[PDB]
Amino acid sequence: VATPKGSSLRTPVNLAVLKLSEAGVLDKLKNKWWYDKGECG
Amino acid sequence: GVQMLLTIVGAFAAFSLMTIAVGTDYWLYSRGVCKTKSVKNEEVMTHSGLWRTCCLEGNFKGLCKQIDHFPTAEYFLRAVRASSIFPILSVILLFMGGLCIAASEFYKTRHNIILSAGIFFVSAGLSNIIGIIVYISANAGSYSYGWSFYFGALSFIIAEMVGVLAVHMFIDRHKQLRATA
Repeated sequence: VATPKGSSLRTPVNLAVLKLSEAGVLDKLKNKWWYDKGECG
Repeated sequence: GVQMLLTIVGAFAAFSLMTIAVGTDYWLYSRGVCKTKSVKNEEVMTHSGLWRTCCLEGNFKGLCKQIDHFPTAEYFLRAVRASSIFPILSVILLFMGGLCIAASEFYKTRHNIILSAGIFFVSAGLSNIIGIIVYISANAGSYSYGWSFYFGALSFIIAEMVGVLAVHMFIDRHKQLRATA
């Protein structure tokens, strides 16, 4: 994720992404769209 | 006397066994699905026969579908495999063998009605081998065959045994005629 330089959202966004990796919310969405909503099986 | 009794019992057994195989669905314990499209799938164990396929386990336990056999030399195989002509022609030939055996119990003079029974049974067994091969061959292009497939295989053996027995009876009749003349 990208932000304009000097923004106040750089750190809250950066921590949010990490908080969503330990919780497995970034892999659940990847499975949701690449495999769960897939067609080849 | 006793030889004809064995033949009668064996004839019915093979006919019964073969009719129960072509009619049941426990031919191949495969791993597929049972349903179709809807507004993901459920790959669960599915005992699949010749015409239908019910899911042994899974949320749709007992839902049988219609096997889609048509998903140069490959079209012909599918057509034969799809119409199960060979597994169905063995049942037609075994039934005609019983009629011939029964006919030979009311018309003893005609010795050629017993040879016909033997040929029918023997030819029925040969038609059940092409069915087995066609089935397996077409089914190819983890699994575990079930009791329905083994009845078809077992029918052959019973039929072949009745086939030899009927030939023996035919020869025995003609041997009696060659000793009293």
